[PDB]
Amino acid sequence: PTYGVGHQPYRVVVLSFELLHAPATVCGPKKSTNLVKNKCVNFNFNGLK
Amino acid sequence: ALGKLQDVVNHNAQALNTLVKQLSSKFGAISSVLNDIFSRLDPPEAEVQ
Amino acid sequence: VYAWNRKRISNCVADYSVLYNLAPFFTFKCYGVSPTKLNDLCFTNVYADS
Repeated sequence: PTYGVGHQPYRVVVLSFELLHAPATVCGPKKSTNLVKNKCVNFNFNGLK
Repeated sequence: ALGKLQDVVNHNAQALNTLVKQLSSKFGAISSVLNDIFSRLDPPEAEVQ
Repeated sequence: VYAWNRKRISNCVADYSVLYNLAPFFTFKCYGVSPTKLNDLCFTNVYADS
């Protein structure tokens, strides 16, 4: 503890993710709405928008 | 000798196909999809890609 | 340092806004940026090391 600035312990957590190569096992917080057919609409399918 | 006429058709078809294939090129960017870059990269640095 | 304790996280909803407010973290970096909008993007094969 004396060596304050120099060698005080830092904890580092690193997370890695792969981008939309397949169905996403993990997802962020976002709501889902009913789909519409035969309509010119914006779509955001599992991150593919 | 109709290949002379055919070659005119094929060259235009080939050139158009080459143009279409060029879209998949990343050109040194993260990905070749315009939408995916914007959701993946914030506006302050997305314009670079 | 030797262990590189790693976790294979899958099949859950991940919210990172918890991390930002947590334990007044004094440094972070993404190398893929968009820290605010990581929450919108779904992910495949999330693998975190500590």
